[PDB]
Amino acid sequence: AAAVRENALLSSSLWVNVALAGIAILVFVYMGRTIRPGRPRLIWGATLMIPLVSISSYLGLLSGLTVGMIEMPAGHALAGEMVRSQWGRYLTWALSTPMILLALGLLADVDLGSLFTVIAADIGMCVTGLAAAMTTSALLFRWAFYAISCAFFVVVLSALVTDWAASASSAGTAEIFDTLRVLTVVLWLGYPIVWAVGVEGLALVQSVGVTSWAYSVLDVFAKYVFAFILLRWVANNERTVA
Amino acid sequence: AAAVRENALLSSSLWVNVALAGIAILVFVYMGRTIRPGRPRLIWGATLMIPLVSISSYLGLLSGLTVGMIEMPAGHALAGEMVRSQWGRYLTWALSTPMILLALGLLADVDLGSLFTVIAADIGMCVTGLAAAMTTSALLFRWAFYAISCAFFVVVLSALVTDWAASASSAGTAEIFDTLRVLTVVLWLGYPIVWAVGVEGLALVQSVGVTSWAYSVLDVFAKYVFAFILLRWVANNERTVA
Amino acid sequence: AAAVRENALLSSSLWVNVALAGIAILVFVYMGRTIRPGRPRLIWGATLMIPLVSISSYLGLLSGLTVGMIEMPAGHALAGEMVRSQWGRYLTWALSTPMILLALGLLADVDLGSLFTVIAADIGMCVTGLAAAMTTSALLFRWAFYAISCAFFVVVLSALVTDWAASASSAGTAEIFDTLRVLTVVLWLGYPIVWAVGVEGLALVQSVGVTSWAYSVLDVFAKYVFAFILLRWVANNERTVA
Ligand SMILES: *C/C=C(C)/C=C/C=C(C)/C=C/C1=C(C)CCCC1(C)C
Ligand SMILES: *C/C=C(C)/C=C/C=C(C)/C=C/C1=C(C)CCCC1(C)C
Ligand SMILES: *C/C=C(C)/C=C/C=C(C)/C=C/C1=C(C)CCCC1(C)C
Ligand SMILES: CCCCCCCCO[C@@H]1O[C@H](CO)[C@@H](O)[C@H](O)[C@H]1O
Ligand SMILES: CCCCCCCCO[C@@H]1O[C@H](CO)[C@@H](O)[C@H](O)[C@H]1O
Ligand SMILES: CCCCCCCCO[C@@H]1O[C@H](CO)[C@@H](O)[C@H](O)[C@H]1O
Ligand SMILES: [Cl-]
Ligand SMILES: [Cl-]
Ligand SMILES: [Cl-]
Repeated sequence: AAAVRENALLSSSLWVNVALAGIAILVFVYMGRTIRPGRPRLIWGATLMIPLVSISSYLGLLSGLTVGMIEMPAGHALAGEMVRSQWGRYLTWALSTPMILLALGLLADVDLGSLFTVIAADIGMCVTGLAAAMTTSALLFRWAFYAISCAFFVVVLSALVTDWAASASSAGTAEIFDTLRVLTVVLWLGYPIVWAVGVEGLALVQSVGVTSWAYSVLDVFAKYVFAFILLRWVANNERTVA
Repeated sequence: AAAVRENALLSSSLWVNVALAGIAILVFVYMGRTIRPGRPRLIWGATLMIPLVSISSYLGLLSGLTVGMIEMPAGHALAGEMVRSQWGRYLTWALSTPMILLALGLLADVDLGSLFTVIAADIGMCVTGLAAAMTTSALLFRWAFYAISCAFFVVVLSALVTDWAASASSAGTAEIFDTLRVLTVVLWLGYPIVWAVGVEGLALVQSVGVTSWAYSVLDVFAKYVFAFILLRWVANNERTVA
Repeated sequence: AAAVRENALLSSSLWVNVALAGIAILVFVYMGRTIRPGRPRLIWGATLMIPLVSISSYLGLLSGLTVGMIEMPAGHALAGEMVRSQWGRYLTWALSTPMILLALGLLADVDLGSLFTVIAADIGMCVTGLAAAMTTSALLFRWAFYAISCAFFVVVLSALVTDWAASASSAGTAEIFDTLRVLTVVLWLGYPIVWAVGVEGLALVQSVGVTSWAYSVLDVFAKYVFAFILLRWVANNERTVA
């Protein structure tokens, strides 16, 4: 009907990324066999962690381990209903987005003070997003947590468009950093946009299947494709980095 | 009566810090507009994270997300009763007290070996404190976990009064470190004192409202005021740090 | 009978490590009184954290805090039954095995890029192992999570047998690193072997008592004895390290 249909959107959006993460793992391992030790191999190891965390996350959601029903508060578009929350996505973003930040930070050769603060701000972003999805008592707190999460996000992007970009400029990865950083701000902006537009925020799109697929498509560009671009440039520019 | 009264203590002690953390965020952002890039801006970014974690924590407790009832074991002063545990406080101390340690560690220019161990010992302190509050099976374990937590605390203070202080002495922040470190050991000693004296330990003070307010007052000095002192000295001593 | 017997295996395997961890703490503190500041004292502090995390973990399992019943999926050897899962072991490995990696990384003087990736891969190993034990919906996911965990394990061992070993060779701890790294790969291989052979995997050994004792014996060599060897060599080689 539309529950046949809704359950077919959900499972396919999970199984596709279990597949592509696994392939990405296999491709990145293959690519590491051609990379010289040093700062190259160190970026490769951090990058390989991105799809390994990702496949664990989708196995988490698929196995039911990291999914639950959350009752939506009054004034929510779906007030009084139990929607299935893919809260495992927030959990695993917490370990996967620092992996990305570690790769970008190694590439740009950022200072470690900056690295810790960004990864800390990034873990803040992820966790308050989880609080936003888990909050049932009042609609106000759901968006309060959303706004606070955006504040951490703003700290993460600010450090990239300034401090880390400056560091890549004096590390000789200035150009490749520009591309990944353009790619990071555009795709990462998609997630709070999917949150607001979709079932958990405004619920202008009410399918849990659809918003799940939106996240899954974002995961394709922000994890696997992003990672693939990084490694390819690295295997082609091993002097500039080491 | 006294439940009117008890619920008025609890909500005010949460809402006050949601307010002051938010103001502190606004004030620290304002203050960052005058700070030169380098080690100054890096201390500022770490410091700004302190009240952003704090407002998320109080929103967590206020929204009911991170509060539960814990049945107290036999021999507890309130044996057989369900007290409301603000366990969200332990959770968030785990992410906020490393922020403080990061700021103090950047300021003193500590070695990274020391930084990791302290933050690890500090996360140990926080987590076993949570275990102490969550344990229901026996009073012995509650204080066992308490004592172990104090052992991590002792590791954290030892590194500050020696290794990090020595590092600040050869970093030229020797004096400002002295003040913050005096301020840190005094206020941080308050938390295990509030734990023992209040409802969760000995329960010589049995109000959950009151012990919550005690923590909230400690949070005012150990997060916002502490942070405000750091930033002010930094905006006045930007050569010494960079 | 055999539940008298089974509950006697479980409690003794927990209480023995609460005892030996506590003794180990006392012995390592004593040993730190003779260690010179610098890279020596920094390895000592990281090492002391190993048994302090360990005693908290066993107090967690003993107090019932971090133990639950998991219903085993169809096709499991114990399909349809509730076995007691010592999931607290996975939780605490997550904070204790980075402590070990920190000590080995300080000793070998590894690069910080390598340190973060290994500790990240190691936390991945631990967490997906927990997912493996917690998964109830299907036997496939339990071993899927197992295989993914082994992939992180493989990343951790690879970095040790190459990158960190190379770093110890140019740090002068080349020899002591060889011994600890031989000791680490052998003992760490025991844990996924106990997982597969014991109640949670294949259940060729079905006692929860017995598999718990297997883990406890592994904890004796991989935490306390390992740590004791490190400190002894350090107190005897303080020039080579500093
Ligand atoms: C690979 C996964 C990535 C890069 C995920 C990024 C996720 C975010 C940038 C999430 C952002 C959110 C906000 C900024 C507001 C609150 C809701 C969130 C958590 C979706
Ligand atoms: C901003 C929040 C801060 C600085 C919190 C500090 C918390 C502590 C120092 C907690 C200490 C505790 C012990 C030492 C014993 C067990 C109970 C605790 C967790 C309250
Ligand atoms: C002190 C505790 C230590 C060193 C524990 C190490 C644990 C492991 C190496 C666990 C390995 C596992 C796998 C590789 C597969 C999945 C099951 C685990 C988590 C037992
Ligand atoms: C991007 C942030 C804009 C939204 C900020 C908070 C909006 C208040 O909340 C929203 O109000 C609407 C009223 O029916 C509902 O449709 C939504 O489900 C609800 O989340
Ligand atoms: C600062 C640590 C001192 C206390 C150590 C453990 C004390 C044992 O426990 C205490 O015993 C009392 C007996 O009624 C009770 O009032 C307390 O509620 C209980 O926690
Ligand atoms: C080391 C990994 C080898 C096992 C891989 C997955 C094995 C499938 O699973 C196993 O099948 C058996 C059939 O009865 C059962 O005895 C086990 O309990 C079950 O876990
Ligand atoms: Cl993820
Ligand atoms: Cl906090
Ligand atoms: Cl452990």
